[PDB]
Amino acid sequence: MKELIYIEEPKILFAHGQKCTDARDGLALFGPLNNLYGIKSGVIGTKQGLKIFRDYLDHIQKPIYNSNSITRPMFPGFEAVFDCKWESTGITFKEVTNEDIGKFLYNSSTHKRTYDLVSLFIDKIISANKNEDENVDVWFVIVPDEIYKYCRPNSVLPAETYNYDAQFHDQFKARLLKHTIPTQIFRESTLAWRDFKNAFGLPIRDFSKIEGHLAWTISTAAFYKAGGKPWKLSDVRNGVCYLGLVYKKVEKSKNPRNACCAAQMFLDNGDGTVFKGEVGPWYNPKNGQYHLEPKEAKALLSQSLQSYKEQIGEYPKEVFIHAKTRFNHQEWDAFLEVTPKETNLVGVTISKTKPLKLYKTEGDYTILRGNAYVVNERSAFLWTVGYVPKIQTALSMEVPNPLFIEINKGEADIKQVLKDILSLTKLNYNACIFADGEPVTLRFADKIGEILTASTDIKTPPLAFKYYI
RNA sequence: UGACGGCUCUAAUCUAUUAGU
DNA sequence: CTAATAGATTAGAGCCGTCA
Ligand SMILES: [Mg+2]
Repeated sequence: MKELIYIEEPKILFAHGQKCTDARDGLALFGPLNNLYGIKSGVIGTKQGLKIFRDYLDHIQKPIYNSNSITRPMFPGFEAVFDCKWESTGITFKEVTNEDIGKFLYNSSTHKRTYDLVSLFIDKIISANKNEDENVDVWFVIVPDEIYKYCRPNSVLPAETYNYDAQFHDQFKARLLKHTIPTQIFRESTLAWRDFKNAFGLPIRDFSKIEGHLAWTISTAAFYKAGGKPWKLSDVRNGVCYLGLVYKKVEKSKNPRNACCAAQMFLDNGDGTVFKGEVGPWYNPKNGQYHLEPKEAKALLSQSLQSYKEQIGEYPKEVFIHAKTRFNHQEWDAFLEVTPKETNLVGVTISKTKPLKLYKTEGDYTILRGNAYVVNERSAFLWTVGYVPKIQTALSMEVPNPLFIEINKGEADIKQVLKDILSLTKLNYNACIFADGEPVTLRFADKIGEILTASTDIKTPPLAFKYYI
């Protein structure tokens, strides 16, 4: 017989200085942190896409209701929540004719057709940003569904074009990094989900009972990409810098090699949260070696410490390096010789590989979300997915898998590590959910690494997330 | 790519030992 | 260097479900 400890919910902060565990209820009752005046939208696409986008904007102005209110809270309309204006009147439209899309998607080569389509879509945006006077906050791209199915890694149709990955989204986001334009990509079937059907008279994707969830998610993404702040973490310890490292293989560049990208989070003076990336891949020619050479790791730590010191004035007292791999002595000894003496380096490995499952005896639901099984002083299991009493349901299906936390380097208290990891799961601005399954320091550093490796080398890429997600 | 979760098919790398070079 | 047996790790792709 073993013992399980339970970890309390972290709580997040909204307007008026109010707290709550659910983002939706906090946004509905108190509203966002900062105050935008309005969002001016630029749309690029066909006439069908423009009509669909205008219809969705008109649709999401009124209150929207879900089938089960307890599980998913209602959507009370955009302006009731966000206290700003985003209507179908600040739209500036740049038409893309259907002939171009038809004729470019004919070469039968994925690389050439993807490059041509991306260039066609981005040249108009570049021109409208350079040679025009109108102001656009977030650009909205509305791609037809018939090009989405063909621009994928493994896709077959039923000149510096080979240096890029054959995916529309990654290349599109990468090639606009040097102009710093926020963008949101939509599929025609995502907004006009009724009109696209199958052999039966039903939509392929049925949003009849989860329409409020889609409205919440789209509104939150559009409000974040316009330079807004919808919530923040209530309790973050001072003097603690959280880092996150992810390795992505740079496919098809003269050899099989792989890079590394990071993310960082801390609390700055003024009770603000600085959640921002750490960019510029650090490589190593070895194939399958998910590690860093000393020269490439000293630079990474120096960069992170310099950033924190520049924003704060003093070095961090504690630095936690979360990762999904295991460090070695060769690279960890590269650490600790650029780190000062008044700073604690803790390297924590997070994985979801070990197959443990817990079942309730004489019941029908799953285990709580706070439960943790402490194996040792350097090892534990934490359930980040499970039954949440507030929404009266679980965050997954079947029986969820635990997250295996293992203190790899340094010394730390495993309970505090679990508390910080659980608190790091409430900052998913790409989503409007109760909580996420893994820390976002490992997810946003993965999105940035996925975008950065689908283009040629670009000097000093932006750090802000709004240009990536 | 509006999110998230759960599965499946695949490919490397390392360590140990053996063997033709 | 090449070719097999294992254990213990890693990163990629692709498909399905979300309510009652
Ligand atoms: Mg997004």
